[PDB]
Amino acid sequence: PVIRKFTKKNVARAKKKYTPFSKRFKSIAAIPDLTSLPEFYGNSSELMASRFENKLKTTQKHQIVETIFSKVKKQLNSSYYLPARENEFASIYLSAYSAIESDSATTIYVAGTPGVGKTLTVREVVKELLSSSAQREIPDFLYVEINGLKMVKPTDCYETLWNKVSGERLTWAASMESLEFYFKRVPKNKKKTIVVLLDELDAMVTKSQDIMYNFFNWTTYENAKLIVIAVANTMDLPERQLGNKITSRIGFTRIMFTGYTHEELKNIIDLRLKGLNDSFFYVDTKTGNAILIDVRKVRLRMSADAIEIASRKVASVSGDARRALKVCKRAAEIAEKHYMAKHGYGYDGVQTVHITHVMKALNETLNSHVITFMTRLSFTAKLFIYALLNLMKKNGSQEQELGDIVDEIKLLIEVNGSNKFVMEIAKTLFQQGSDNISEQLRIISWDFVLNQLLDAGILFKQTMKNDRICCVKLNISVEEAKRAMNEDETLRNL
Amino acid sequence: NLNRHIRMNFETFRSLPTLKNSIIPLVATSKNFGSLCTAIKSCSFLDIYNKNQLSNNLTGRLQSLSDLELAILISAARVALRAKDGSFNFNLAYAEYEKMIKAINS
Amino acid sequence: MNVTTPEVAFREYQTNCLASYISADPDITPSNLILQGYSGTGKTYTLKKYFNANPNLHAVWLEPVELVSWKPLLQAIARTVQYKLKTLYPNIPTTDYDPLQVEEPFLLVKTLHNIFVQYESLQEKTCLFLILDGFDSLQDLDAALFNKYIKLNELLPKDSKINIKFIYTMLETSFLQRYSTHCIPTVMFPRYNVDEVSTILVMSRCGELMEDSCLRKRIIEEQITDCTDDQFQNVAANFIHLIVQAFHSYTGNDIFALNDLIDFKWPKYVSRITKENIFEPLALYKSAIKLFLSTDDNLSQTYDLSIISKYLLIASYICSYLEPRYDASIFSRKTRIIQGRAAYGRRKKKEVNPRYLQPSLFAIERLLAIFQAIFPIQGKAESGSLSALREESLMKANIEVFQNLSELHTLKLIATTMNKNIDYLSPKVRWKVNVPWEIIKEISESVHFNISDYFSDIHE
DNA sequence: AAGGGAAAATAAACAATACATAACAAAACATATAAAAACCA
Ligand SMILES: Nc1ncnc2c1ncn2[C@@H]1O[C@H](COP(=O)(O)OP(=O)(O)OP(O)(O)=S)[C@@H](O)[C@H]1O
Ligand SMILES: Nc1ncnc2c1ncn2[C@@H]1O[C@H](COP(=O)(O)OP(=O)(O)OP(O)(O)=S)[C@@H](O)[C@H]1O
Ligand SMILES: [Mg+2]
Ligand SMILES: [Mg+2]
Repeated sequence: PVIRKFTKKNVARAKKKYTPFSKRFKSIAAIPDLTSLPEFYGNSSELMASRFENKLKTTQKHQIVETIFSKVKKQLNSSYYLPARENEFASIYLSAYSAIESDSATTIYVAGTPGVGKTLTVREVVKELLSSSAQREIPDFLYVEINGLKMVKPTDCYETLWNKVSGERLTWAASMESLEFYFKRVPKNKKKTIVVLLDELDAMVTKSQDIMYNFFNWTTYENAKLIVIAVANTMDLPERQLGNKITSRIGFTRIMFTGYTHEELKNIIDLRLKGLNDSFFYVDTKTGNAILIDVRKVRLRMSADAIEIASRKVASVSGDARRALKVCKRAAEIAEKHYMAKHGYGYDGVQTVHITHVMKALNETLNSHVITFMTRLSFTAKLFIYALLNLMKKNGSQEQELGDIVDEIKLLIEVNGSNKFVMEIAKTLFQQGSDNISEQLRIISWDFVLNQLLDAGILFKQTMKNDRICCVKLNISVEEAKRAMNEDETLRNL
Repeated sequence: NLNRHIRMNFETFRSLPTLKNSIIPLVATSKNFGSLCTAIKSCSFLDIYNKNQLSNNLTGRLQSLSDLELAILISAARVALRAKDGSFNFNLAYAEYEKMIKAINS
Repeated sequence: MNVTTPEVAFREYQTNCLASYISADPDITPSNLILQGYSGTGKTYTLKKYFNANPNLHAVWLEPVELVSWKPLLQAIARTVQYKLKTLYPNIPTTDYDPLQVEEPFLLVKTLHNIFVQYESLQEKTCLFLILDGFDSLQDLDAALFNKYIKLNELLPKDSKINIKFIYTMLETSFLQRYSTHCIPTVMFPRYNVDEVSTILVMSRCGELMEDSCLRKRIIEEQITDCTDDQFQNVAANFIHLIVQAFHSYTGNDIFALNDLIDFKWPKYVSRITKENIFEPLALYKSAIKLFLSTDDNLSQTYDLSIISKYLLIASYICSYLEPRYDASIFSRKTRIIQGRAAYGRRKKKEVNPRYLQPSLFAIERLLAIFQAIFPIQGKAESGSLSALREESLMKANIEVFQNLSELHTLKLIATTMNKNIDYLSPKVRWKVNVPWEIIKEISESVHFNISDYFSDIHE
């Protein structure tokens, strides 16, 4: 053939049609009743989604030990009736019950900081009104999860929504014309109400904001039976992206979920422990396996002030329910490994999770490690920081020339030549120990420890090929660098 | 001598994979057990190894220069010290070169 | 081990380490190895001489200097690995994967995973050495590419029968110090001595200086047929010791600059030998003295510019190194009808000599003012009062002055400030000359213009 | 011919602007393949 200027030998193209839905029935009066039609609304798709359960199955299982603390960690998982979002349940459920019962269309906007129960309680709204629809007090509907961070492209939401509505695989430019003809032209007698959840709406609108307009404008149509529950993080995402006249035309509700208080965290943690706290297990003393009601009848209480200080500390910072369920899951496995080490069960009178297990689980996520990292570096790496801290108090310029650091390291071994530690190390730091190596310009492992501190994130270095005039910041603080160097014995005396 | 080379690693690098690359040709380049028992007593290879690793860094390149290459490097280092920005040309560093060779021959 | 160490001349430490890291057993070989040295330091010599003395361990030689981007470097790895293994194991049935199909660093890993699983019927663990010879000489190189080749060993299967091993060759030691914390073994190739360059250059080139026809032809044709090979070898060896001892201070510890100064000066050294010159070496050096004093590594007027293009670089060189403040004191000549004071000139000399410094920017109208200040008299007066009024003896800027100023800009003899699509026709665009002093001095002596007097009064 | 004295020059501190390049965007230039669409047959 022709000689190609470059090759693309890894193109894999999807079998997706190009013609939209507005061109396959030739008339609005020739559109059939779409609810009594086989390939719409997912009436045959329940075979392929259940195919992949058989791939991760294997037949070997040899008596895995399920101890006392393994049952508590299973019950504090986020995947395992919700107490502290009651007015927010009653706002989303009331707005969606009215629009389904009246064959109307609306949009519900819900925002908040991460982890506050909003993806959970929207799914609990639509599960309540699936059960209300299955009892035939509202008509049947179809429910679509759209997650913006579960998409490769932002434009894949058009493909996935129209695939769930119609069972047809089209491209995205053909899917939005298929959906737009579906919502404004197809009559209300032929359609079914659709409750789509646009989850994590921040991620879809970062580049071109053409995607948030379409889902909200489709709900203003008369013939459309579409309820967009749009859950995002910030409250001003509609008004910044769309504008003021567009967000007033749509007329959507606007809910914000405040992060939970410390008393609400206690009624989440202790709600997921009602079946196990203050309860009796059957533990055999030779394997360690516990069984809820050779064997002792042990029992399990968790301390209420341990849940208190796990709630007071988490809710004061962010207030999310994930960080409190995994600070009590982390405390439950700290208590397990000491139970596992005392009796030595391994893997195949009363147990408790103290205040000291929860504090240990909570301190390790709040401590920094840049103190502990820098006290245990080399003498060479600590001499690099100690020379950099002297330069930031001769000038305070907070980005030092790298050749000013080298001359400071040489001056600091110059002046402290009476020191007992510096006399014996300056032979092993300029000639590297023995003779036959000349006295040199950089200290031994200068390229090692400069790259060790850049890789660790402690140190920032600009991009210059002149290795002497290049500039060097810190990235941690001047205080916690000085705190780590006033601990080391040999540097604080010199 | 082997515990002396461990102590230099602890003060400078403090990484056992760096000492691990030093011991590997101390063992592989030993012909018999009489030389392999001797070479870890003396550790005379680790001085030869550490000399190599650092033999063309910036001191080992300066010691591998001829006389004109050293004279131009000095001449550009005197113009870079008088300049406020540490900068120089080929014209500035040959001007300092030729007035240096005049003052030697004078 | 079970390996053979060759005898390379001045690399006896480097070959013992090279035999220490490279072996046939894949358990005792590192998956990365750098051979760092500068140019001409003999590190592809002893890398090649090590693999020739060890034929039963396998190598793939790639040059990353003729591959220019990262994507042809991945494709050549996939091409030459499977082409090596087809010659190496012809009895294995294989299906050829297109090396042009890799377009990612992962698609190399997937292709190498597919190539290596079909040699799984081999009897023992085998290592293939992938020699990236000049990895730093890749033109589009960045900091994040060498740590993409360090980690390929961890993505390829651990219990394969073919374990690819990377041997890198690199130059400049600022590239190497970016990867110091990876602790991967490195063998350094330092620069040679003056005595190591001379011994290497005399064992490399005395063979070719005999089989050269110029020494071959002359000795039979000059009718001095009284010589042996041991004089033939000693006359060429003493030339090499004499071509180093003259030009070592110019070249340094190079090998490739010495190899050029030999063969540029060996046809000129042969043609000055006769009967008294083969036997005595001191007599031949004084009869060939004029080719051991000047290197001559170079190949009417410097430019064929127009006569007004030639005065318009001169005026460009004046505007860009003289200051605008002092121009009225130097160039003004005309009598004053109206009272006024001329410019006084520079009061004291500056000891910077601005011709050493980078040229400064000027405007287009100052150039055309100094152009007609220095341009010679056109339309000379023919002693006629009828002719003297009409003459306009001083030259205005016609269509040719701007055409030659624009041609002087396309030839990169006048520069501007660098913006993409500069407009000539704008107030903001300034101009500067970029020719050295040694060119504008050759230009000024052609038109008999004394440009040195304009710069003698400033410092010289 | 002397001389006054204003133009010109020098210097130094400071402010305002230009410049070189980094980072990127976007249009021209280029290829690939499944679906439409002609189109013989
Ligand atoms: N009120 C609650 N009652 C019980 N469990 C809760 C409650 N709120 C959150 N959880 C648990 O914590 C998890 C947090 O999920 P959500 O908070 O709904 O996610 P989220 O609000 O979308 O946070 P994002 O995705 O970062 S915006 C849920 O899956 C539950 O397991
Ligand atoms: N020790 C040596 N003994 C004999 N010949 C040598 C020796 N070292 C170098 N040479 C020769 O001198 C030349 C040096 O070339 P190379 O070894 O290819 O240089 P290099 O180390 O690869 O540097 P670059 O990066 O390729 S320019 C070749 O012609 C070698 O044959
Ligand atoms: Mg969520
Ligand atoms: Mg080479």
